[PDB]
Amino acid sequence: DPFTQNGYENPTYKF
Amino acid sequence: PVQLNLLYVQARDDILNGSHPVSFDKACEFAGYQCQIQFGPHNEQKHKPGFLELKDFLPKEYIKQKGERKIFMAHKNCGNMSEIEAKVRYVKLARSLKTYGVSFFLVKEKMKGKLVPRLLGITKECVMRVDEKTKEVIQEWSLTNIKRWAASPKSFTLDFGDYQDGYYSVQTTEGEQIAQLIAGYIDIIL
Repeated sequence: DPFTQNGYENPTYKF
Repeated sequence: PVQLNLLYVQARDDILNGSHPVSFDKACEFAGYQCQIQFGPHNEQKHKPGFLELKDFLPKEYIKQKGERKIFMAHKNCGNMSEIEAKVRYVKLARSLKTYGVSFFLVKEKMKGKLVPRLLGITKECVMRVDEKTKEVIQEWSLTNIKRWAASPKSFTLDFGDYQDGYYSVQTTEGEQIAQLIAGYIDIIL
């Protein structure tokens, strides 16, 4: 729900 | 590096299968990176002409183009770049493109003279016409510019109201699919 517009995602997740 | 690998694979697949249309010049930049990622640094003693199975490094429309010379140049140009560096670069290149994150359909338009193919792309923010060969973005309409839309089994149509004169009409069998996508992006705003 809160990730519908300014949903920036992290390319280092579980790197 | 799980998520970076997930990203790179998504972006590489979408490019390699035409989901993400890229100009030929970009196809070889991407391939150049892919060569680095899969074979390491370029080594003339090991990467001989004819060795590259182009079906695995280029979208199909471009295999006919004999671009192995171009690919090995971009592969050379990567120097001693690490595998992970090449992946970050691959993803950044894809995302730097207007076409990134855009669902496309291949449709035929009419012109002032025979029906020409054209890539019609939809996102949440707009609707674009894109050149089927060069992939240059030739017209961009904001979604709030669309008065109404309609889909036949053998056509799709846009009415832009006061923003363009004359309807935009298009030969496609996926017309109900293009419009389904658009309606869903409308629904979220309200």
